Amino acid sequence: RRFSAGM
Amino acid sequence: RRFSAGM
Amino acid sequence: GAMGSMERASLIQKAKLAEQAERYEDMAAFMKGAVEKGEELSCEERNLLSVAYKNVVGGQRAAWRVLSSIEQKSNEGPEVREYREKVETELQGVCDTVLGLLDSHLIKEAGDAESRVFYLKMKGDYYRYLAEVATGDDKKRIIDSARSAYQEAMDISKKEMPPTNPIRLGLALNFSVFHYEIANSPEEAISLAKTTFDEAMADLHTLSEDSYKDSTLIMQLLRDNLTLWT
Amino acid sequence: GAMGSMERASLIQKAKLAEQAERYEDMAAFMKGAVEKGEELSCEERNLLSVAYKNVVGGQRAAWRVLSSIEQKSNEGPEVREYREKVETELQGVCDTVLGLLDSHLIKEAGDAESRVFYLKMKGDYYRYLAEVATGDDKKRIIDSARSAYQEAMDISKKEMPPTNPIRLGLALNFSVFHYEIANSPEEAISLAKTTFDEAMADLHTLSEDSYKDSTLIMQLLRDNLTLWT
Ligand SMILES: N=C(N)c1cc(-c2ccccc2)c(CNC(=O)c2cccc3c2OCC3)s1
Ligand SMILES: N=C(N)c1cc(-c2ccccc2)c(CNC(=O)c2cccc3c2OCC3)s1
Ligand SMILES: [Cl-]
Ligand SMILES: [Cl-]
Repeated sequence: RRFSAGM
Repeated sequence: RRFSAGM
Repeated sequence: GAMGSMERASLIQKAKLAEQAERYEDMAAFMKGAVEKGEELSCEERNLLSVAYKNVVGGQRAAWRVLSSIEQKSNEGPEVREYREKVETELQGVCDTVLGLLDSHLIKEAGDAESRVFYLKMKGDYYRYLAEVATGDDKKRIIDSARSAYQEAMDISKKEMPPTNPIRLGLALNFSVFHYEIANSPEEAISLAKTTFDEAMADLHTLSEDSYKDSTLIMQLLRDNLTLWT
Repeated sequence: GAMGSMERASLIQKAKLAEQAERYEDMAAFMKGAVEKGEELSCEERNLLSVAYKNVVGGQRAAWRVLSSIEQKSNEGPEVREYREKVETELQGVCDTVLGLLDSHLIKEAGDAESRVFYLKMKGDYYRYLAEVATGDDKKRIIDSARSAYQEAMDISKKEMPPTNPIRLGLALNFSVFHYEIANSPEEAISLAKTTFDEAMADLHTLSEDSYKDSTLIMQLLRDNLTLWT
């Protein structure tokens, strides 16, 4: 699963 | 930490 | 109850969905609604009830322990105490809700050993969670209420269930934790864990491969506690 | 607001406690109360706001995806759709609350680049979460609202912040995810991630060891997405 900033 | 049944 | 307009079967279906979604507060609300329909619960339904509230109260207990430790360190403004109290009050409310479901009217309608022992173990468990945070005039009575529920469950389970029964094993495990850290009876805790483990061991030969896996999983928790305690 | 009677400083202190206790709904309620006091937020306070709502909405999004998948499989009674709708509605309510805090009045009072870019990124993020579940007459407008907030944040960050700034990097990361999976613009997503990574690389030499660690942590997320996408 792709990363976004909060993760 | 000791185990109880639910864990 | 906010779940009074939903069908029993839909509440059970949605509890299973909420478990898959890791939405345990929803799961508990759905299972509370199912209980309040007034019918007895099946084995599977009892497990859904147990899993839901175990996860809800488990998050609260873990938070309470973090906050209590911080509070203790700070006693070696009012905000830490206030927030620990807030979490504690919410936790007590959950325990009171569960105990209310057991008293109105799950236990009195439970005649079979598997259901009656399950519910009496749960009653002991939720009085034990109340005892973990108790400090005032009623703490001794809270402790004795947990003990009394566990004891009745033990008496039935010893008469009516084989020593490898997973409900019997989980009951003994939790009663042993009660002895160790609530009742300040570590020797009783160790003796119960050892006797439970040894009598289950000697009964494993009667089991199917699946039952064997079920029982030995819980036996391993007994063993791990004995290793921590000795 | 239920937090109107609590001091601002106590709300911030309790938000930090709730983070330590992993009580993120409480954390968000405390930070909402702090915002509603009407003062601007510090860097640390902005991060507490962001962490609290990220964890709340993150649990809801993860649950929604589980339920949506189950619902899809079941279309290859009404309970699955109903429960997915319940979670979706709760999620939308959280996004609306956050967007309401940004519009009343965090963004208009934010003059510094670090605060204005932080809040505009958040506005893009929460419209993006709305877009993840959107299907009706307003989905295109929801998508354009996310794009518009991200774009203004990008314009400011490029003028006012170095290419290694962690807020700038996290903004570009999330705008690139927006392009990839919301706007159906995977080439734009890849181009933005690569250009952001390369320009940050060339600026690392200006940084302290601590800042270097901060920036390269987020660069690694850009790289990992590029590896997934190419
Ligand atoms: N939804 C859930 N979480 C469950 C649904 C059912 C279920 C019950 C009957 C019929 C169908 C399903 C569960 C049954 N018990 C366990 O998993 C479990 C836990 C601890 C120890 C043991 C266990 O099994 C026996 C040994 S758990
Ligand atoms: N309570 C919390 N969770 C935090 C408190 C503070 C804080 C801020 C200012 C002063 C004191 C504390 C935080 C600061 N930023 C991060 O951690 C962070 C996250 C992503 C990327 C980067 C980050 O740092 C710069 C690079 S996070
Ligand atoms: Cl509080
Ligand atoms: Cl529902």
